[PDB]
Amino acid sequence: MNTPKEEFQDWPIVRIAAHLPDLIVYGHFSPERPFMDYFDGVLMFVDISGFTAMTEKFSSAMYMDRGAEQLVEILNYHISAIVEKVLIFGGDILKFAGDALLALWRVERKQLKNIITVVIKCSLEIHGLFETQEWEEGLDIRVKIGLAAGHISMLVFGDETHSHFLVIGQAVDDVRLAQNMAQMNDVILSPNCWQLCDRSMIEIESVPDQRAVKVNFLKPPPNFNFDEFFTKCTTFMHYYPSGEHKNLLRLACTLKPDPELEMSLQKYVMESILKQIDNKQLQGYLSELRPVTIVFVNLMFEDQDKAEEIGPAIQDAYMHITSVLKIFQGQINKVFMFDKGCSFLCVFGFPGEKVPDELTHALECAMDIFDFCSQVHKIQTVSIGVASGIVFCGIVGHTVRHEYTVIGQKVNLAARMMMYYPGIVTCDSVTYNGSNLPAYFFKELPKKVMKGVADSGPLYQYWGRTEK
Ligand SMILES: Cc1n[nH]cc1-c1ccc(F)cc1
Ligand SMILES: [Cl-]
Repeated sequence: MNTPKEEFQDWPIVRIAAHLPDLIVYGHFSPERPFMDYFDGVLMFVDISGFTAMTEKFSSAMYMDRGAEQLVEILNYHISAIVEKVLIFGGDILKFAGDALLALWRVERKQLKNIITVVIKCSLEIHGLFETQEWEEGLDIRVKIGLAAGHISMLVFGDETHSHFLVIGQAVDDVRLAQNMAQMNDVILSPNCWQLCDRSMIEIESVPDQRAVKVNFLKPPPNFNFDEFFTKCTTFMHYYPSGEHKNLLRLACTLKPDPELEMSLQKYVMESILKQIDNKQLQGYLSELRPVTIVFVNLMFEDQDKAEEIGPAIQDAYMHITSVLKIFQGQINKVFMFDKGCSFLCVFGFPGEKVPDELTHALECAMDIFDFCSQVHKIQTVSIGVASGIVFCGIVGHTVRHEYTVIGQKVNLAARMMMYYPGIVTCDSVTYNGSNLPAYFFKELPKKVMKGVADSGPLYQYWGRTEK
């Protein structure tokens, strides 16, 4: 009797699972919104820092109308190799944001020390991928890595149709601080990561005026064998592909159809992505250089450390944000923590979602979100940056682990505006000029020097309809 091999694994549920971490795929949590959960882990924040001198160059006549296609191809080539490294070393990629990603090794406290060693080896191996690498004949392309460790809270919020999750807490804020101390080729350890790590393994140098450390070397003891040590470490990794599935990058590739699980997983994924997953849209339709308006919403909390307070506040803000965005077919593309503030990357004019007067509407939506969230219990400050122009849209990452993302100078500008101009709604010159709304709706702002942005152009506050 024949025994044909190679099981089917290309189900819709498996395609949806590529867009999600194991944290969600295998999460099995309660129906309530918000849901909060508490654990320990190691975080890795990887930034690709060459990928700016190419995005706006991919929008040039050089690329002959295939700018977005060439951009996503070369980015995915490089990001895919980082993803395979994280997955093989047992990490869970939480989220992609442009040419950057956050990964998690979740583990019980007693295993943090050994898991840190695994995450350090992974990090140096990621740097090794880029040792003699270039984008074009002249531009290097290297990464910066921040590592943090300790207590981590997960927040899941949303409504009956949409879900979003966030990691929160001091380790999360730590990994961002560690990452932006990093220079090209660095691995920076947060102060608590350094306090928790196996110091007999790792040669460090001090970071001036910082308690965070830079890794110089991983110098193993005489009888140390990384492969055997890694094997011992997989004992504590719930979902590490093993045995029969030792050849897979993710246990999620083995997901079987399950209507209840699929209903729950699809809530995290945009409808245009689901349409492609269902073979009802061309697989390449979402890769594009596209004019859009970014509405970047930051919420700062009265107690920035009180996870139990911030959960309901984010839930309340989200409930109103989603209802305002729906009206103009605007989308939440990402949510993440930024200076212990909750940030919503909102996008107007996505594929099949472009509607006229996009600019007037992004501004009125921003103000609507601003007025409501300002009155949300425990929200201390609302800040909104609005910028409009050509941005890259596309699915970024590896075949087994990828997310739809936006990349471009206007994305970074809206993010810098909400941080540098807190407590107000700001917009760039494109939005101001193209709103045609009368000038007295705006206030022209002092020019601030903003990290990463070279000549923002004139910036404005959206003052609104009245003097009050
Ligand atoms: C999210 C995201 N997707 N693409 C770019 C970003 C980003 C995130 C934070 C930030 F400060 C500036 C840009
Ligand atoms: Cl997050």
